[PDB]
Amino acid sequence: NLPQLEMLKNQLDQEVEFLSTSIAQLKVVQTKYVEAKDCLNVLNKSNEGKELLVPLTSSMYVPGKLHDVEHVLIDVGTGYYVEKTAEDAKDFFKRKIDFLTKQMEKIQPALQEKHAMKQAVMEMMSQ
Amino acid sequence: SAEQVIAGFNRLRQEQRGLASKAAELEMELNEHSLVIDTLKEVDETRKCYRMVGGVLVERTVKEVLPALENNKEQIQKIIETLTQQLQAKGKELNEFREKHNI
Amino acid sequence: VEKYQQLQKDLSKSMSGRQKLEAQLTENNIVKEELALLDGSNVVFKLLGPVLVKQELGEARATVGKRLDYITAEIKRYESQLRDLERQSEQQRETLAQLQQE
Amino acid sequence: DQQKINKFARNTSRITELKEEIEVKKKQLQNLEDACDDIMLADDDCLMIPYQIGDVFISHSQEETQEMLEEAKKNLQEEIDALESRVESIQRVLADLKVQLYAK
Amino acid sequence: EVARAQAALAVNISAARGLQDVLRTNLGPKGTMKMLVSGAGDIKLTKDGNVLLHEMQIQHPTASLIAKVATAQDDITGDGTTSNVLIIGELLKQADLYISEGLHPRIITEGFEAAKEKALQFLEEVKVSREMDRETLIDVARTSLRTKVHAELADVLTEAVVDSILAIKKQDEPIDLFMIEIMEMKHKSETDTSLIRGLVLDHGARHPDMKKRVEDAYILTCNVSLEYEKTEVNSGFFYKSAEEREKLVKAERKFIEDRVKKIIELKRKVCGDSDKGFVVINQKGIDPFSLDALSKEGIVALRRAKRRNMERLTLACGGVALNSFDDLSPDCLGHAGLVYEYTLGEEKFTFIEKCNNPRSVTLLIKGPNKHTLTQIKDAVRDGLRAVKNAIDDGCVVPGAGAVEVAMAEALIKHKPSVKGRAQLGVQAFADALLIIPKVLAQNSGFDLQETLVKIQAEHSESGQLVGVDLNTGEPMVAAEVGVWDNYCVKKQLLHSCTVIATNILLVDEIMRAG
Amino acid sequence: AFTELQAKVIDTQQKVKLADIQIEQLNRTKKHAHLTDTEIMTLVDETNMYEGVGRMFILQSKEAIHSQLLEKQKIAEEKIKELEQKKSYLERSVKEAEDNIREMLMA
Repeated sequence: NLPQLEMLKNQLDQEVEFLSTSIAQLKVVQTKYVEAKDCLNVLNKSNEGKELLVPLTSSMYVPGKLHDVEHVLIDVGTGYYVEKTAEDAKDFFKRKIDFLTKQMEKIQPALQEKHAMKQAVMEMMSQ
Repeated sequence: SAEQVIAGFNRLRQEQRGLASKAAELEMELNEHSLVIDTLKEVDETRKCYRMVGGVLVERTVKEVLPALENNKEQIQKIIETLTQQLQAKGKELNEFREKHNI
Repeated sequence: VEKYQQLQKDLSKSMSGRQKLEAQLTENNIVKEELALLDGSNVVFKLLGPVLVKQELGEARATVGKRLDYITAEIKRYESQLRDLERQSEQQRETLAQLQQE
Repeated sequence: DQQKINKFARNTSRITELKEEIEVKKKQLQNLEDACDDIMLADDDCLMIPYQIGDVFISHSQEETQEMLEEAKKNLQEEIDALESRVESIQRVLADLKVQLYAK
Repeated sequence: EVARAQAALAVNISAARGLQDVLRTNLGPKGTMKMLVSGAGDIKLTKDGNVLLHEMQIQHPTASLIAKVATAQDDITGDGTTSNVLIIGELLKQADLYISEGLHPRIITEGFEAAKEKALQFLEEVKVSREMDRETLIDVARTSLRTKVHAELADVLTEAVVDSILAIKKQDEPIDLFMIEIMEMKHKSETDTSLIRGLVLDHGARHPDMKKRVEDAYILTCNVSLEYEKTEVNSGFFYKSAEEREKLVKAERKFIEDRVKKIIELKRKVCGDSDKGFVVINQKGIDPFSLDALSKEGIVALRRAKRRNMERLTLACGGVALNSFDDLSPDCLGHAGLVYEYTLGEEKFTFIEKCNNPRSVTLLIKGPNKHTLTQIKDAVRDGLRAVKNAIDDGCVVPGAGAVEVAMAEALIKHKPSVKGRAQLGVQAFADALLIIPKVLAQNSGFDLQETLVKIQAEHSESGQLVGVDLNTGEPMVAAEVGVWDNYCVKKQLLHSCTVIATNILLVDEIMRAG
Repeated sequence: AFTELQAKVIDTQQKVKLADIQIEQLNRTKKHAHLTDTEIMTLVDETNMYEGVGRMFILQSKEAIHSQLLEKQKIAEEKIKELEQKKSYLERSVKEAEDNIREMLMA
């Protein structure tokens, strides 16, 4: 009874934290998908011609001039070049936002399943 | 009874770990304030200095970038002493309330 | 017994590169959703290292179609690799445990 | 207390660190080399060939596009020869530390 | 396994024989001492009717029930539990003979009942309403202690016993829940035993003579740390981050000097002078450089105090626990009238008497710190529980067999329930009463038959309650000897005997189950 | 039986812990969007001002950037109302139901 449950409640604590860390990773993945749409919102609205400071590399910025706001690269596949317009790019970002949400949604009751089972072992040891 | 003493000392130790995350989080930033203010003074400051952080560039000069560098370094070293005194005062307070309760 | 962990490490190393493929597997299906909308509206290139090389849309459809097929080829061998390493080690957990006892 | 086995423990650990450095430089060597052959095969000089340097791009010939990768393969391989010249130097002490336990 | 028609009754009565036989010489001053080394595998010196039952590793189910039954008697009386053991096997002896003649146990059980309430009728007849004067309380306390220990040890202890129960009459309490604190003094002779009206503190304040004579004691019973443990943690215990653990160190030394300065403000808050004293009882050790500085301020500061003393000093004297020494009025603290540091043994034992409320009286025995000190501990404990019954009742009776033959004269000769079915159980009942006077005198040398014919005649002659002198073997009148029993005690032993006799008599199968 | 109604309010407690942490972000995002608006309303020297979401920083005049940064604090101002009303609602849902649980189990 009780020595089995004291080993059992400690195992489920890792299984919560292993899944919850995977939730924390996929939020970072959909973070840049929100971030790429909001960069794209300024792009069509402003105009071509405005000066931008973009990273040449890490912590080093190169200036430049802006042209062709209605044609953008989308990085999908295994790392593949896909040229799209800016209008279809917003739809595919929000599609990937709901996709990464869907990746966390299948974990989410199972994340709560490992938490509620551990609490029930805490109750069964208490009862 | 001796259980109120030995458990209250466990309460003061857990606040030492609650003290632990906040002061060292600021302490990592003051050394970044150390390395930045030295490279700016060695390099040319006649051309205009900006302030670049994540998400915003405000077009500035050297005379507006320079004082906040010395300001934000001095504010950190005060708070890491301040956060030490407050949480260690909290460990003294919970011990005497446990001794006056269960007597 | 070192033979217990050795069959597990050879299995788990194959699983880690296999889990890499599955996010690529989904995004190989994402690009086929995006290549189907293109018929000449936007051409495609290929991002391969430090060189970005021109493609066509039919060239793109075969390209992600092959890489979809290479993932599935590495999926099926692991199903052979899963059952073999779990059954060989299960035989080893009985015999090699008796070696350390006597 | 033995100071020769103190040298013998340092010697074997220096054998291990060298061989691992060779393996990671060989995989970088083939990675650049097979990156050369794939991009030449598809679409040589038609109008222009963009080449990645960060996020800005240069348009030039197909063979010069290989040439930046060719140089780094030359720099990497000379290290691999120099790494194996240190793998050989860590073996001569290993044959000689056996006698020095008996000498001193 | 089952126990059938004859055997299930037989194992019960035969076990009641040897239980009564081994526990024979345990009641009264003829009652010999007993040791257990088979109850816990330790050198143990033990005497009571209940305590000997609880220590022995008994497996017979009857003696296990009697240990439960006499527990209810031991909660009220104490001694008298060894009185109950003697009458049970004697009661089972006579009725079994009728069953050995062939008779239902239930008709004898039917005869056990009406025989009992005639004796219960006789207890109101034989009760002797005496005063609860101290010398009358001495005679109860003499026979209670001489049952368990020597008489020379008893009379020294009897002086300390009868004065504390007069102090609980100041609280108008008929019972004894407090004034029962047995404190033990390191000695080599248990011939000495001191009575302190207040309390006894068992410590001596490492730098001595801080203030050893305190005429105005304002007591603070606290447990404040002055030798504070200083830890650096990042995980709840010692961790590997050397960068993190360093910053907590500067606040650790600020706690010790914090508690030293709080003592100074409290002394001027309570006293205002050094003519009025102030006593700090710390449950923990105190810094000796603080014990030097507190001694000059007019403070005695006792250290490492026992946690059992921590509550009882709050009850009689007062003083609540803190972890600070903040400015407190004398209303928040208690008072003691006199504090004196006494020394006997390797420890100083500070006496603290004449409390804010003298509600608990400390019984300080001395002794060689042996099981003899344990043997005098429960002896005075049962000494206090016996005279607890004396404050309960109004009628203190000459006991030791004086009532026992006096009941059996009325029971046998006068049939209460003249119908012959119940008088059979009367005959077993009245012969059960004889076992206490007859065999202890027979143990003393004058055998049981010379004792019975003497005390039956003399009580029928006089009506004065002649008992039995347990040191000669012949009946002497217990009214002048001072071997007395309470009206509260003698009812329950009649009560506890009968109910536990009938149910084990009325079994026919003892089956293994569970 | 009675075990199932225990677990429902316990699962409601962890939804409050999710509700408690959302208001700490949205209060911070309002004030920080207000804080960056103050530093650009501080200067009068230069109308040059860069805005961006990624590591791009487009060249625009500062005055149109103010009114957009006026909208940035405002949407974060709008969300702290709907969350705190929600956070109180989930608090009232679990705590008032918790009054039902313990007093009738201990009964």
